[PDB]
Amino acid sequence: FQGPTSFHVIQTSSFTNSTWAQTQGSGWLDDLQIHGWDSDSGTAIFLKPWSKGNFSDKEVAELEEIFRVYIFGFAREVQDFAGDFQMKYPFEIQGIAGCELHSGGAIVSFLRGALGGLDFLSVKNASCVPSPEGGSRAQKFCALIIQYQGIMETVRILLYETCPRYLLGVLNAGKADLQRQVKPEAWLSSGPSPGPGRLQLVCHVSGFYPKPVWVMWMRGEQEQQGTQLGDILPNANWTWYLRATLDVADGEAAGLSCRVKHSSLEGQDIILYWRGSGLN
Amino acid sequence: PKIQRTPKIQVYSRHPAENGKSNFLNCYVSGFHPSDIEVDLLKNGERIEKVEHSDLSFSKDWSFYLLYYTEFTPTEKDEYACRVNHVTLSQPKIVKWDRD
Ligand SMILES: *[C@@H]1O[C@H](CO[C@@H]2O[C@@H](C)[C@@H](O)[C@@H](O)[C@@H]2O)[C@@H](O[C@@H]2O[C@H](CO)[C@@H](O[C@@H]3O[C@H](CO[C@H]4O[C@H](CO)[C@@H](O)[C@H](O)[C@@H]4O)[C@@H](O)[C@H](O[C@H]4O[C@H](CO)[C@@H](O)[C@H](O)[C@@H]4O)[C@@H]3O)[C@H](O)[C@H]2NC(C)=O)[C@H](O[C@@H]2O[C@@H](C)[C@@H](O)[C@@H](O)[C@@H]2O)[C@H]1NC(C)=O
Ligand SMILES: CC/C=C\C/C=C\CCCCCCCC/C=C\C/C=C\C/C=C\CCCCCCC(=O)O[C@H](COC(=O)CCCCCCCCCCC)COP(=O)(O)OCC[N+](C)(C)C
Ligand SMILES: *[C@@H]1O[C@H](CO[C@@H]2O[C@@H](C)[C@@H](O)[C@@H](O)[C@@H]2O)[C@@H](O[C@@H]2O[C@H](CO)[C@@H](O[C@@H]3O[C@H](CO)[C@@H](O)[C@H](O)[C@@H]3O)[C@H](O)[C@H]2NC(C)=O)[C@H](O[C@@H]2O[C@@H](C)[C@@H](O)[C@@H](O)[C@@H]2O)[C@H]1NC(C)=O
Ligand SMILES: CCCC/C=C/CCCCCCCCCC(=O)O
Ligand code: NA
Repeated sequence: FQGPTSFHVIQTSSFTNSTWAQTQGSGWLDDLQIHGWDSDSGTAIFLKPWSKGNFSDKEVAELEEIFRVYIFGFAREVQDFAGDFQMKYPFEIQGIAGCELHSGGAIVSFLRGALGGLDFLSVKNASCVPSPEGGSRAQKFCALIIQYQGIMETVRILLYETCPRYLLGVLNAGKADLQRQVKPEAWLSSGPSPGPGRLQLVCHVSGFYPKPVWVMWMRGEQEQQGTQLGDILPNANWTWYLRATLDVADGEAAGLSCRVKHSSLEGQDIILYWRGSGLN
Repeated sequence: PKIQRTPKIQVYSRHPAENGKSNFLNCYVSGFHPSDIEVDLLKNGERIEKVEHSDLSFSKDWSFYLLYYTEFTPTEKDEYACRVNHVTLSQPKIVKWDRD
């Protein structure tokens, strides 16, 4: 099946000083957002009609409560231990936790935390694992968090029992959107390159869903290995934009074409042909 | 938890530009740390009011990213840009949209 294979929640907690911290959070299927976290209310925002998956309203509310309590307690505890942990304000903590469905059906769970934009800890086999970048501060943290009643057991349940059933339930509930096929549009442009008598050709591909795509500069059947792919960039409303570029000598651009393959095209690749002397 | 990252600013239209035809202008701001940031889209140097943006997210290396966008109709002479301020920037950085 196509479309996203993972669900995860993220956290960004920004600590301004000893008395002021704020947290942003959200839930995601790969890079598609399906939950917001509303700090006005301490509740989740369900961005799609199927965003609750197959969970009951009661279970959804219980999880909102867990996250509400966690977000509040996390900042308080971090402020309380910032002295003992030799923390200098301001600092920002990030977290990601979730699970992913692999080829062959296994679901693998993960939890990672960061401080200052660098890895700090992870959870592996339901234990807190300090990351080397986190140094002795990370080791102190893991040694601390296991002393808190119920936290690691709640984390274990969420990661290894709740997340896999939620992932499966929401992949199914959202399949009409998650496995939809949207045909990309493609166009060519050109521009200068610093090489004497060389230019850069650009093949633009935009509006395709799902994310996997194949774009290559071609000479007939010959794939031009000099093709360079840009970043795959988002559009609003779940499609992407990608450019493929080729640096070529002036008198050798004739004969080039751009070929796009995508799951939505049902075998009919897009082929654009580069024409010379400003013939578009 | 010490080195800041300056944002990467990429400005692109949803569809190939055609003067007089409605389009969408995207600004993807990425690679930055910390998360505090201010982003505007500009028309002819003036702040566009009706601009939507994504909730905060970050990439595998913990760098934050945001998508800002607005409906716009490109014309021959109008100029559009993405203006970003961040602690790593001495003054707002302006990246102009370049259809070619
Ligand atoms: C939300 O959806 C989840 C996924 O549902 C499936 O997929 C979706 C897309 C739809 O197509 C659904 O129709 C479909 O059910 C639900 O989770 C799944 O629930 C089922 C039970 O309904 C459960 O199946 C059981 O599995 C155990 C074995 O599990 C162990 O071993 C497997 C490998 O073999 C391993 O993967 C597991 O992790 C465990 O280690 C099995 O013993 C059960 O057999 C018993 O019951 C069946 C009838 O169901 C009967 O024929 C047998 O004879 C025997 O008595 C049964 O097959 C799935 O394992 C589970 N999937 C996951 C990933 O957890 C989810 O259901 C709820 O959670 C479940 C964990 C379970 O408690 C259910 O009772 C719950 O209603 C559903 N709802 C919610 C709220 O999450
Ligand atoms: C981050 C989320 C943000 C936004 C989420 C956005 C959207 C969510 C939408 C929800 C609907 C969709 C449902 C889908 C969810 C399914 C699976 C989730 C996947 C992964 C989650 C795994 C881990 C999450 C990480 C969170 C860990 C919290 C565990 C915990 O238990 O913590 C607090 C107790 O708060 C504390 O004090 C904590 C203080 C200590 C801080 C250190 C903890 C660091 C953890 C790192 C592990 C090593 C819980 O409270 P409870 O007792 O369980 O119930 C409250 C007590 N009651 C009953 C009296 C009120
Ligand atoms: C920790 O920071 C808090 C937040 O400060 C604000 O946010 C950060 C992100 C940054 O932008 C700062 O530049 C901002 O000031 C501090 O709380 C804030 O404190 C200021 C006063 O220093 C206060 O401003 C007042 O606001 C009222 C109306 O609300 C207005 O009438 C006044 O003219 C003045 O502008 C903020 O409201 C306040 N923000 C809050 C509480 O959310 C905090 O200061 C501590 O809290 C306040 C309530 C006072 O008691 C301060 O004396 C006290 O120190 C900072 N704490 C420390 C220890 O540094
Ligand atoms: C969405 C759930 C993701 C899990 C996130 C975990 C955060 C790890 C950062 C650990 C804290 C770093 C500094 C400790 C300060 C202190 O305690 O004194
Ligand atoms: Na974002």
